[PDB]
Amino acid sequence: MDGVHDLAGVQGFGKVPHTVNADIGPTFHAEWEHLPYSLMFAGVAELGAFSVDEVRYVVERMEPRHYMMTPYYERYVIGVATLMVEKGILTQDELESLAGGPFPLSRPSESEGRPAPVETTTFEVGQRVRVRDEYVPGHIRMPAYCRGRVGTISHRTTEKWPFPDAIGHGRNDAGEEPTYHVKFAAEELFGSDTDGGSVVVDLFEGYLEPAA
Amino acid sequence: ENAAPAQAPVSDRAWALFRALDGKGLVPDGYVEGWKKTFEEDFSPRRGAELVARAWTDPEFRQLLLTDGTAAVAQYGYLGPQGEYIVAVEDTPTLKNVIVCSLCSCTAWPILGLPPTWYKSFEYRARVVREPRKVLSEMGTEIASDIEIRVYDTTAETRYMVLPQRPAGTEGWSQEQLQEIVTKDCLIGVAIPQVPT
Ligand SMILES: [C-]#[N+]C1CCCCC1
Ligand SMILES: [Fe+3]
Ligand SMILES: [Mg+2]
Ligand SMILES: [Mg+2]
Ligand SMILES: [Mg+2]
Ligand SMILES: [Mg+2]
Repeated sequence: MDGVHDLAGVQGFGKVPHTVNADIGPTFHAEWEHLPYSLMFAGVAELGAFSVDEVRYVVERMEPRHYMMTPYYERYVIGVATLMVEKGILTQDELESLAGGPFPLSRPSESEGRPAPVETTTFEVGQRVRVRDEYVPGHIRMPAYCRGRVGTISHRTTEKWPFPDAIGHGRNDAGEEPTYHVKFAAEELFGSDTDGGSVVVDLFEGYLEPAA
Repeated sequence: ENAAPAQAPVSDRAWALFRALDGKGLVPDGYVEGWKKTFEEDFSPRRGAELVARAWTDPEFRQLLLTDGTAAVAQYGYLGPQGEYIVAVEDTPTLKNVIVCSLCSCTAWPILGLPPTWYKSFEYRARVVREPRKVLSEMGTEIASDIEIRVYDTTAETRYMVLPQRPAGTEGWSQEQLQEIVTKDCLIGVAIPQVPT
């Protein structure tokens, strides 16, 4: 999904609000902040109501301006609440009643997702690959800066996981794929307009094709 | 008009979500409290620091950490949520590694701790992939032109830690002494371990 959450390479932001080894304070800065993660795990592990991938996607589905003005932990309160409603566990009415006011949620999905790709290639370390020139309106674990770009495999995972584009929509056809550490030259991604060296993106097999 | 939607206070919404679920018997006794404990006390960069100090003094473990990070971390019992498949990345005299999740916040929680606010910022998420030298400089870390910067974008299930170079002036230090200078920011890759004057 080409949402505003796909921030890598966006220009115009100011300084990162940190200097190295500065005091970051306690893990949680407010008494509610542990709730999003804890209730996400309740949803995933206890209720079996949704996957972790569905949590990433529902946050991607926040209305874009809403996403941009919402603090991190609050995005997950909104996302987890949205999933609880979508999965029929809770109603928005009862959330708003308990909250004592408006509790707007993420927007409905505009894609049913897609299955794990039928035809993929097992790549080897050192092999040149291109990121498939594909557009996916639902969940995808490919930041746009690498779409269509060429890099070299530095690692093939020894484990396999469900394809995010499927499990992020709760589909039954996510299968399993390894992922690949794909090293791109900075210039491949940003031409002259970068001060970096290389960027390594961890890409599912189904996002890749042989180069040339 | 680009205005924010009307919303109840965030605390009220967060606790409403808790109460809605808890009131239906869907949240086990002490469940969220237990997670809060784990997040605050168990998931810690002190664990990553311990792994680095071990690697610095034990060539065999260093090699294990760099080839099968998961197995190395498992020896300490430090695998966990958001830290089940671990890859450690080695800084060298010509290479500096830095970790981000440009798409949200992905971080090796059990060994680095939950990500700090700055790591989750739009500023870091947008900028470090494209201009890591300038970002690190602004953050207080100068990386010379003859060092390649490599940014690992945590886009799948690999969970990363940086193994920084062992600084001069630490020869013969104990593991405890070495651990002390490996900070959270060193594990993320934005800082280099510092030796006192
Ligand atoms: C809740 N939540 C975020 C925690 C880490 C995995 C992706 C989703
Ligand atoms: Fe993330
Ligand atoms: Mg985009
Ligand atoms: Mg699992
Ligand atoms: Mg030495
Ligand atoms: Mg001594």
